[PDB]
Amino acid sequence: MVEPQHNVMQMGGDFANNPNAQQFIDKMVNKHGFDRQQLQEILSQAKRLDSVLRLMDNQGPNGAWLRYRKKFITPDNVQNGVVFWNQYEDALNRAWQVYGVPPEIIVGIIGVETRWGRVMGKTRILDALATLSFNYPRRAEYFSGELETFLLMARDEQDDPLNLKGSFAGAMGYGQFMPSSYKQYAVDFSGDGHINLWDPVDAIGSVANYFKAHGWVKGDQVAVMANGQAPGLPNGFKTKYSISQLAAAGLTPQQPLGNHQQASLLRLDVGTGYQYWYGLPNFYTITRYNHSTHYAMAVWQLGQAVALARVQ
Ligand code: NA
Repeated sequence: MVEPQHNVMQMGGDFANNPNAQQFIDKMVNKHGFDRQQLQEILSQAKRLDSVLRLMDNQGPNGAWLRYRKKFITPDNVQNGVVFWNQYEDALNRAWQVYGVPPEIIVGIIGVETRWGRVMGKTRILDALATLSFNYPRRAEYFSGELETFLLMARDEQDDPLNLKGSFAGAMGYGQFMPSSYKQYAVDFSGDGHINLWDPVDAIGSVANYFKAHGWVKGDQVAVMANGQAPGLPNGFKTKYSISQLAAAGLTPQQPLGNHQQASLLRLDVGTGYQYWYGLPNFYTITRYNHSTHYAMAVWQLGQAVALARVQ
């Protein structure tokens, strides 16, 4: 009947003679009460993916922003965005009321991440995380933490860990949440008692909670386009200047900045030249989802484009 298999101490597969995998199993057993043989059975099926390793290693004016923008802001995407917003309008409104994060932002994030559930990833999360945890020294500690959390997530949401698919880095569902984001920020927004990253309502609430947790200020401006050029100052989402310094550099805001006394200097390559912007706190909050000026601007503008297409 019950097969303890205490003597089955050597698992097979791609991670068979991997010390990192052995240490990881020990940690799960010691810290979380996992069973060594059960975990060995799961990991013996995990695959070491060369592609996952290659991709993690891989990471004017010439119209740079224009090229990035058109990857996301197209008639098909805007139209699908309108369909998603209308379909989940109650959840979006509820997220706005509870977290202070507007529908255009949530719709923009989910659109850029997975085209509203159409492209959620084809790689088994277990394979990606095991590969990065056991055969990638550079970020092994980070990924081992993600694998630990993933296995705990599967246990708690009662998922077979081998059945879940996602990105080459282990990101999941509509919002491409990493396991650590599920742990710290995902919420049961549907009200069914579970937190399902593949449930659009749970994903909407989870993205909203992630935003509020990272400082989203309800009703505050994201960024304000500037008139003028500031070629002498370094730019990017990580920069920080007083409004006074930006003025001395030749900039004026197109919309009043209210009480904001500092801003990042964003510069978008529009082909014919450069378009400068005053980046406000909420813009930086968007970059907390993906550290990129282009990403945050695409998320924001896609959401704006969808909001406008809904009005028509
Ligand atoms: Na739920």
